[PDB]
Amino acid sequence: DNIQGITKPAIRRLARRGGVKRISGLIYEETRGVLKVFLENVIRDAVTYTEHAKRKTVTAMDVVYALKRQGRTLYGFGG
Amino acid sequence: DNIQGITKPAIRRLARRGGVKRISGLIYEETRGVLKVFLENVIRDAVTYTEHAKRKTVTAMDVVYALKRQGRTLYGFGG
Amino acid sequence: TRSSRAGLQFPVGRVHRLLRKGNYSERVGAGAPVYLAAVLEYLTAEILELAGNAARDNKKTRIIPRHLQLAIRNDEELNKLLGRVTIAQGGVLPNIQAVLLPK
Amino acid sequence: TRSSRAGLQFPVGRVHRLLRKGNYSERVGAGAPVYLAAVLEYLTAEILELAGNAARDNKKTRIIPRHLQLAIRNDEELNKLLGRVTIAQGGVLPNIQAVLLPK
Amino acid sequence: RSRKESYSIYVYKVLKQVHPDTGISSKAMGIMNSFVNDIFERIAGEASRLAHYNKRSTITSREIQTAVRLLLPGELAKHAVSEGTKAVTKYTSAK
Amino acid sequence: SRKESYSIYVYKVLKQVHPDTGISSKAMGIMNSFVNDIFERIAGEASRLAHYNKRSTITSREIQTAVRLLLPGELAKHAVSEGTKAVTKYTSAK
Amino acid sequence: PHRYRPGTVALREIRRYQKSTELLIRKLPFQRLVREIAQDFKTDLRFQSSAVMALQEACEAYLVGLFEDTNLCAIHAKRVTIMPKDIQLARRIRGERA
Amino acid sequence: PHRYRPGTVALREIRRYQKSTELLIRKLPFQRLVREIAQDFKTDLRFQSSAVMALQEACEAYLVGLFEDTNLCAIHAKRVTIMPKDIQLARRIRGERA
DNA sequence: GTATGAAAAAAAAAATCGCATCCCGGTGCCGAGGCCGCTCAATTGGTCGTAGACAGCTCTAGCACCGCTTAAACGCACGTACGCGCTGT
Ligand SMILES: [Ca+2]
Ligand SMILES: [Ca+2]
Repeated sequence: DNIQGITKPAIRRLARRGGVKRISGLIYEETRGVLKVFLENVIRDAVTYTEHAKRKTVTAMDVVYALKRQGRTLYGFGG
Repeated sequence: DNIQGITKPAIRRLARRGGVKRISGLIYEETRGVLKVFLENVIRDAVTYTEHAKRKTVTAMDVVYALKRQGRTLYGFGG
Repeated sequence: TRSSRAGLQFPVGRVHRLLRKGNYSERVGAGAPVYLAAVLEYLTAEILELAGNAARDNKKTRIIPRHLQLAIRNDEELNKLLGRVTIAQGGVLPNIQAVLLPK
Repeated sequence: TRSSRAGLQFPVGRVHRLLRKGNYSERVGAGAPVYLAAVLEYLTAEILELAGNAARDNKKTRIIPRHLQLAIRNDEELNKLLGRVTIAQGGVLPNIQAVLLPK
Repeated sequence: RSRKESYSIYVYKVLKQVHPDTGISSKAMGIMNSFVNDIFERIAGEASRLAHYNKRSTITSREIQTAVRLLLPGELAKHAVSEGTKAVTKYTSAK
Repeated sequence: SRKESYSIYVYKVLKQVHPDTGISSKAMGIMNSFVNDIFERIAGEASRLAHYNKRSTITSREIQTAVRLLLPGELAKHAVSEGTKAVTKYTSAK
Repeated sequence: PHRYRPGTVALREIRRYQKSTELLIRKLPFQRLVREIAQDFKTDLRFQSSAVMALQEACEAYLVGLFEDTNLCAIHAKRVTIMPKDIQLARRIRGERA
Repeated sequence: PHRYRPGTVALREIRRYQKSTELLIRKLPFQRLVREIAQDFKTDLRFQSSAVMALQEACEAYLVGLFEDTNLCAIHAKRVTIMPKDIQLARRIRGERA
């Protein structure tokens, strides 16, 4: 149940970077939900790239190729 | 000045299809603005495809290839 | 005909040609075009099925665009697939946010 | 070296190879890789220039990620180009919507 | 004239299979036409990338599969994956 | 095995534009990604331009058209220019 | 003297236009606009009748879309009346402007 | 005792975290989450240390983004406090859910 | 239903305070910058074939004519719901 390892104050941090001044308590859960959905949707594809390469270890590139697929392109990990 | 050829009642129509119940007067201009920006951004590329084909007549395909570029893909004109 | 070996209507031959000529890769596994052609067929079917129903519900023998939209937009999965896709003469699903209705 | 004929640092040879091997088309006009290599070089430059400035303003000899972000996001054009692009250790441009400020 | 290839005859066949006593307007056919070509390009593209990523020059039925898993939503993939695995097996065993 | 980059070229170009300024490995990786991205964007669009007009040959002309579509105004003009320049200068070099 | 109350017709107008698919801009005024905008990029151009309609389709569709998203932004502010600021938000979030 | 008024610290916290780039989720709890979620799709998998960080980067970035867009949805309702309904709107318009 | 003028209330301004960021120097280390051998991929230049460059024929279908019938568009104003701003739990 690692989703709670995303601590209220760490989300607080993320929203502070997002320029948020004030944060309803309901949010923290909502966020965890969205994060799960995100990581799910990404990793699924990321793993699916691994499974195609017949590897049992996920590469940085596997992640990048996926994030690129989900229109969320990431620089600084090659590709 | 054909942008006014986009008549208040025609925009009204579009917003009614959008499920809009009530419409501020300021909107009609705002809309015309956004529409111009849209058609501009599209046609520019659409023409740029024509200019590459050394044609002086814009094809349906020229339009489609562009709308596809601007992530607004269109079916029914031979995609 | 290769299509009749795989038990497909869609043209496994035409597919195989399009793939080589399409600048996708140097070489193309004879199984690929079969697999693909079937997918296409399946999806084509999966739509036409739902559309054929939408046509019946409008008391029409012929499928028009609107039927395709009505079908695609009401099925959650087809929608997500055709997210960035505009359907000519599509119209929109009747949808009127509740707070706009009277009391 | 072809690069030294076109007056470029970027590798016109390596480009030309990547294009053939990249499954973009059967044939590749010997001019293309030159043209491309130059564009890449120009853009590479156009960024590093702005980044190099951002580095100076922070009193730093070495460009770190943040500098690239700070440069790209402040230039209107580079931004629009790198719209759906995330920059590792980028951070965001300090921006606090006015209605959040006190007094 | 030109000789502009479609997919409209196949759609027709498949239409009769699924709804024998229902037809289709030219406008709608054009859409279905676009629809196929779109998904083709989506898959081919992703496959082409799958190949290029693993240093393969050959796009097999295996690549097409992986691509479909990435491109299609869950239930629609399973069905597609199945109807594809089926057609390969059935063709390889037809000589 | 040998992992090809673009990091030496970036360096050269860095010294040309800011001789007395360096770059962190992290940032270099980004610039690396950045090039490869835009490459693929252009190549792709060009490849399509070819395929659209029934051409098997991608010329410097296709690359140009692609760049006009992919880059914003002022950035294109400059790119179009720095590209036209390099072609002219190579064709006249033999 | 018979009169429908503010909104009642609007709500009718919606049902009506949601149900149909026919293009809601007048074809000529649009065609003239397209050509006007084309002249910016090159002079004395010609257009496939289909290429004009193809545009009109995209536009109307797009706008209807934007209004859909706009209407939500309005509602989200406890408002029934869409305002420019609503569009402006939608686009901002859509990632069309900054 | 000396005390800063509700929000004054928040505004400081913002400036602080906007200026920096360091990842704001704790690396291990995240790494553990990633692996937990991976096991759903295949068991006995391994992850490049870089592939973990690469994800965390995307996530944090994405969320920060969503909050940016979220904060605007809130403000747009004359509110300073973000609420679930604000996220829900942002995503709806972004085109993440229906 | 609308301009005079003095006690409630609500905001501005200014002296203690203390608190947290900003700038200085001074300490340590770590990863940027350049040396080597080593390889792979670029140059060189002919061997060959094919794309497209070039001029011409077909016909296409996109531009301009007409004048009538028509609904759509423009406009006004009358009045009701929708906004917007104030207060108070
Ligand atoms: Ca700016
Ligand atoms: Ca003319």
